[PDB]
Amino acid sequence: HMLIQLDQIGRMKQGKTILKKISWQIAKGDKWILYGLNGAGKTTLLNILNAYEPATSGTVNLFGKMPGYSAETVRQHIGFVSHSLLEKFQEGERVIDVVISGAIDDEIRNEAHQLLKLVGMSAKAQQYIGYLSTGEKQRVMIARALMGQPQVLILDEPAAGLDFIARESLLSILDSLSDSYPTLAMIYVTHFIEEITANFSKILLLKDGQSIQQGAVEDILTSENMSRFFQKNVAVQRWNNRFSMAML
Amino acid sequence: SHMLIQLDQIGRMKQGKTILKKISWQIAKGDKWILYGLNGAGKTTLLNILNAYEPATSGTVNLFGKMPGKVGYSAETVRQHIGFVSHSLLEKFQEGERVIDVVISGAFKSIGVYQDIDDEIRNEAHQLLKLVGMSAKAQQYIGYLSTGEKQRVMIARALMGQPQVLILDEPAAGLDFIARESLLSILDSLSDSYPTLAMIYVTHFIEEITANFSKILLLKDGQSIQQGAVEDILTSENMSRFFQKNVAVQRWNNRFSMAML
Repeated sequence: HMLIQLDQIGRMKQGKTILKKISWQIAKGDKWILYGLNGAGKTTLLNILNAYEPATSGTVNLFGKMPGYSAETVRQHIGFVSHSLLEKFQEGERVIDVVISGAIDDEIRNEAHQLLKLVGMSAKAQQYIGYLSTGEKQRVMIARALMGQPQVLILDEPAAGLDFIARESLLSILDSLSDSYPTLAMIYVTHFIEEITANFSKILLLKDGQSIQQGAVEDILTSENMSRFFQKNVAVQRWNNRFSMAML
Repeated sequence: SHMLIQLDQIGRMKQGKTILKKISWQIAKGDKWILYGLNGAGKTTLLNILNAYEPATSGTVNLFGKMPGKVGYSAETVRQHIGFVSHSLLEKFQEGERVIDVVISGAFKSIGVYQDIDDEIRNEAHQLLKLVGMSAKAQQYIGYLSTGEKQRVMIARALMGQPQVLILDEPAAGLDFIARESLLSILDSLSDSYPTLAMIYVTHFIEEITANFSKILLLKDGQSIQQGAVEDILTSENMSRFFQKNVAVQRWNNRFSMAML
């Protein structure tokens, strides 16, 4: 059931502490929010999970593999959606081909077509990715990420730049994917609790490279807890199965 | 005049296509406006008309008592009345420029380049830095600043020469919760400090609308769908009709929340 286990891991660079005493367990079916301000160390933590950067201390177990092993193998278990990857594609590539590249035969092409249906992008399968909105491109990237049959889908601020309609479209797709793939784990990295859907039930609060709280979203996301987290008076409400947060 | 900008049924067409259609909009001293719409709604094109970067193709435009192309009309003169904060503006500044010097350059729009920067002008820049919470970093290279801090410096710069309108083009883009709230708190402070200053806050998130912003224009596909009091317009029923999708809106702790249903 366990996919990723970090036990009291640390990350240092040039004498500076980047991450400190992080313990994190990600199991099949888990839907996690990774939350923190800009500068909190979220990206460094993702670099550890994706095996781009090593922990300097603690123990890292990625899908049964520990350093001391190959990063390439670890990454075959992970579907990673980030802004850097959206830019590796060129205007003139067809959507279907961009998805295919996430894996060529009739079954691989069929797998790409089914995933496009799941992300609501079937009508634009033959289109040049150049013609798509940012929202549409992010959904294509999600289908591409799922092609390599991963055990964890990691979304690094996937709703950045999206308006309300585009954001909710993407969020609804994640709810759909979770229905089709119950055992798929997801990590959704964000600065805005307004993006947290009922599907995402677990949260890790990251501040200055440290895990402050982790557990159930419903227990952790409170005015009291977020006020402590920020050291500023904030109000949190759950209303219509979504969260809002007001600075007071 | 208390009347700053008057657009009467303006249109904008480009290469045979309708970009903006039938926009009427009156901005008066002290007005604090939200300009709200999805990506692609035409918000930037509308800002271009207000800033005299692009002309209207129909209707009438009155920008600070000047109409194209009557006596005294000049795009440059229109812009002297406007403080404009936008992403394109920020990164024309280089990392090695001092914060104080960057704010000082806001004056040159209204005074030209010959006039000596005196104690009165430096006084003005330093006072504006205080207002935006950036005094401590006056002597710092703008390159060492956070995105949120950079935005605050741009606001200070925009307010040099006492514009009549402050226009903020999606100023919270890329900011985390604390940086966003710091920016919004500054705008609230500026509104109390300068109650006659009109402001236009362009956004696609209702969560960014503070209590001091009391008026809103809803833009969809180049058209003004509704405009009026935020309390009246930001409701579940109105926003559901705007999107053609079932949404719920609430005002809670002097801020708005909106949930997809």
